[PDB]
Amino acid sequence: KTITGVFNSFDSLTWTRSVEYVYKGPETPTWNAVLGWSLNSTTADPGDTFTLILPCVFKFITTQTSVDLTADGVSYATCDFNAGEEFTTFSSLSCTVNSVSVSYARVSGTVKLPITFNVGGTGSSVDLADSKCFTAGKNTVTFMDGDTKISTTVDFDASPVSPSGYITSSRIIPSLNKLSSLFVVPQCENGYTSGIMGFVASNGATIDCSNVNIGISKGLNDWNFPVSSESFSYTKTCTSTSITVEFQNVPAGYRPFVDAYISAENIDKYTLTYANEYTCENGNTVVDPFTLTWWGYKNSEADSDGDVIVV
Repeated sequence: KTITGVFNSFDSLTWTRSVEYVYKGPETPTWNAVLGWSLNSTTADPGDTFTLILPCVFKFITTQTSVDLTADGVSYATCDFNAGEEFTTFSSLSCTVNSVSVSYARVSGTVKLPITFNVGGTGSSVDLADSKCFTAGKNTVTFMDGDTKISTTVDFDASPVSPSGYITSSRIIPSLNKLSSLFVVPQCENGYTSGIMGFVASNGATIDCSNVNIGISKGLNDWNFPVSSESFSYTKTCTSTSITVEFQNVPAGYRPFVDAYISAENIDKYTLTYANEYTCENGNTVVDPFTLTWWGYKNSEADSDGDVIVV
């Protein structure tokens, strides 16, 4: 049977500052959620299942496929990771109660979950919906186990990047071994007469034209991500090495953007060249191309006990 209410508290949510990562953004690795759980052997049997819901969580930052609910060296349950990614706005754990060698009436413990939150990234239905998940500063993060809501407070820093200029972002989608990559045109106060937005991939990256989004968004969220996407006047061309969108007559209040999936020979190293041309309405054409090299810190099934890599 499926049981609910196993997870019963949200104990802490804290961000781990590393060398690669600078500020406590919601999408920045790594957030650690400590959750409380309790099992009662009169209402839970070995093989029964239960799930934890993580609204607004893109993925788990781990090489493991599962995490156990353990206390004092005993594994009471095994919980498989199911990242939301671009498929659902939430991630989850699907858990199974384990048989144990002790007999308990009631047992309780905690589990630590390494996560990043989803506050936008692409024009997909998933990312647009999660773009409204949080605002800058203090938030309440709520997870659910059936009808049980468990929550805690956290403080999320806004992006340090100004929203006025061009915006770029890329994010690994672990289950696909792809990245999404986003470009938002610099802001024009009075709409745009015209523009060319997009990027050309090199250094072993190619563009996946079957997963692109082109839209105008009514402004950007606290992390510079599209919050809406409407159609508008543009033509596009997508090839294995470039996506190029030429647009016309976009109204004031809106930001054109373009995003695509990227297949990289090395998911941790690739280079994009961005065309970045735009002519604000009443104004003259700006041509400001630039190049970025994107660096990643994803690990291949590391883990962590008995698997090691030959040189």
